[PDB]
Amino acid sequence: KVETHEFTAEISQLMSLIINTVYSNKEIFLRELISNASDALDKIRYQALSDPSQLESEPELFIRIIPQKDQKVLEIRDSGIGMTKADLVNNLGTIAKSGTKSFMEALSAGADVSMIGQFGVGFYSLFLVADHVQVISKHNDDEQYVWESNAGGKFTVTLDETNERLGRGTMLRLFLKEDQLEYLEEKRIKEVVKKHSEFVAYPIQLVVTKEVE
Ligand SMILES: CCNC(=O)c1cc2c(-c3cc(OCCN4CCCC4)c(Cl)cc3Cl)nc(N)nc2s1
Repeated sequence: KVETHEFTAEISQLMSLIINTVYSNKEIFLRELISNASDALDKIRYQALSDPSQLESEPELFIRIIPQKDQKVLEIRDSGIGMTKADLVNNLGTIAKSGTKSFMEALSAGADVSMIGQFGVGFYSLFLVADHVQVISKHNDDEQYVWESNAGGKFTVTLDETNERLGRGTMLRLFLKEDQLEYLEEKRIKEVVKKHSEFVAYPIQLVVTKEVE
């Protein structure tokens, strides 16, 4: 059951700008997504202070990076508060019009792409390294859904009947560009995490697949 929706024009504009920029420090995308994951974890932790039962859907609080070399996909999963179906339509491709507009003005004046997070739209930095993204999300008291975009003007939201269950949280599935496959490598991922994400309150877990020999 696939619903199609249109991006707020300014958000479409930003995605095209980012997916085409030739910027040289693309590794900062990972800091931005980890930062979004930390913030989502802050929110479920806030609710859990009043109501500890909110954690029961996924009791471990974590950020997990899962390279899928077979698929040329990098996944970033958290057990944060997550997003309902309405959130996915709204937060993504509607809200943040204001931040996208200001960021684009700053870019024209010379701003570093790396200050995207200061306008609240660092999520879209993923298009530095990916040409296609799926956002899978599960909020307490709603079903699991998949939001999907290819940096054009349309996105879809679907009940998720094909991915592992998240329990609670969000998983971004980045379909990496052919020149950015370095971010599937354990050594590269560790470098970037250690450089740019030292002060994160939650464990950052790296899933690595090794042959037994
Ligand atoms: C509905 C309550 N939960 C949320 O809004 C969440 C938003 C996210 C996000 C997120 C945040 C995002 O925005 C960051 C916050 N800014 C948005 C507007 C100003 C602040 C964007 Cl544009 C996209 C996404 Cl997928 N990422 C992740 N990993 N988890 C959550 S949970």
